[PDB]
Amino acid sequence: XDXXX
Amino acid sequence: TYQYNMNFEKLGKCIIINNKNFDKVTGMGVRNGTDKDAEALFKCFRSLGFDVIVYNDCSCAKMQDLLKKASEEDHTNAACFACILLSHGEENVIYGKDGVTPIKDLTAHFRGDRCKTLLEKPKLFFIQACRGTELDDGIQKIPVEADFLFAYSTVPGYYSWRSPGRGSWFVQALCSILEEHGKDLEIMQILTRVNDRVARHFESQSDDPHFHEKKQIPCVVSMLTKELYFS
Repeated sequence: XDXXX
Repeated sequence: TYQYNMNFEKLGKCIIINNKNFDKVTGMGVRNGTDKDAEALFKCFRSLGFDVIVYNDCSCAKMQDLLKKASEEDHTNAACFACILLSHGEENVIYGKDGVTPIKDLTAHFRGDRCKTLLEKPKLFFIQACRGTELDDGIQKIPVEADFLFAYSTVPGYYSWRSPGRGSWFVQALCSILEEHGKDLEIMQILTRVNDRVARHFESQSDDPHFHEKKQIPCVVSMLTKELYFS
């Protein structure tokens, strides 16, 4: 959730 | 004399590829926050004077076909061209919803020998995607490849951070700087200020110490031969 690509 | 000619009917076309949802076979989660990014981008680039079209959840074949057709259009009355890629990524490669495709294969369609109507005109590519798996811990006749510019969200090998609630760092910084100075600054000044903003204003927060207090620095690759203003 709360993270990158 | 040292600037790109902006004396055309239209500024140009801006293609925004917003990949949020991905096939299960790719094993990648939903890119929450990318819609905020895409909308902000659409407004900023519309404000600059672009004719912006947003495509969502595209496949590799779809992205290739898109940029192909765009390369085959008539940009005679266009000052420039712009493409934005919002997706998952690895080094030299970007994700469609089906899988992966090489970025160079996306941008090659607009090469001088392939897109004659954009000859001597700037081709801009903004890529919000990861370029590897490494982390920043921080500390306290004319060439066919000419007139290209790539604005990557991060340096090769490193991650590109994205806040599900606020959007990705690079895109939101870029959008702010474009809101304020998009028309009175040269493109490299803008992207430099974007570098500064992303570098300083951001520090990741996570319960996993592996992703706690981490940093990011964007990357600009310029093959431009003139200065670029959007006015």
